[PDB]
Amino acid sequence: SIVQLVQRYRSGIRGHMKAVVMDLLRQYLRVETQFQNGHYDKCVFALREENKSDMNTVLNYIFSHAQVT
Amino acid sequence: LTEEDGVHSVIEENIKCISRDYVLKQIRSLVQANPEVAMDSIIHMTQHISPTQRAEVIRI
Repeated sequence: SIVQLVQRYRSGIRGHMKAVVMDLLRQYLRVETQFQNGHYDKCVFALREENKSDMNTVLNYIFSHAQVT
Repeated sequence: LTEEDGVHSVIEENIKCISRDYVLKQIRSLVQANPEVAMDSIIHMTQHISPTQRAEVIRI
């Protein structure tokens, strides 16, 4: 719990205030790099296949990329 | 260890940062024993981004 206190704050407010916004941007990125790599249709089947087992997570996936612009 | 001159991890930035941070405290620490060197050090110290850096002291 103490190493987790420092884990909020080990690189100071500054690495983290970077890191966190940096992570979410990479969050946008990972999703949207697999999203567009050729064209939407053929790619969605590649989207379909990374997490075949469950589809509740998928609904947020499909929902996210609707307003890319 | 293996990837020399590769991409660095999060902590790698931190380890350089403590090393970088540690050198910085020494100059601060160095003036404490010998504050008279501070003033003369500035002309020499300013050789980087010098006009902005002289300005910052004047603002403060």
